[PDB]
Amino acid sequence: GATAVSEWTEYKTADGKTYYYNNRTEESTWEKPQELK
Repeated sequence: GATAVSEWTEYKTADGKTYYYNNRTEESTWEKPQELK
């Protein structure tokens, strides 16, 4: 139940959903982060 962007940032793409980007690893995944679950 993590609130507020911690390490990850999500943007909603014209595909109609949000993708999660981790600012340390520079990784973009559609899977919900552990530190943002």
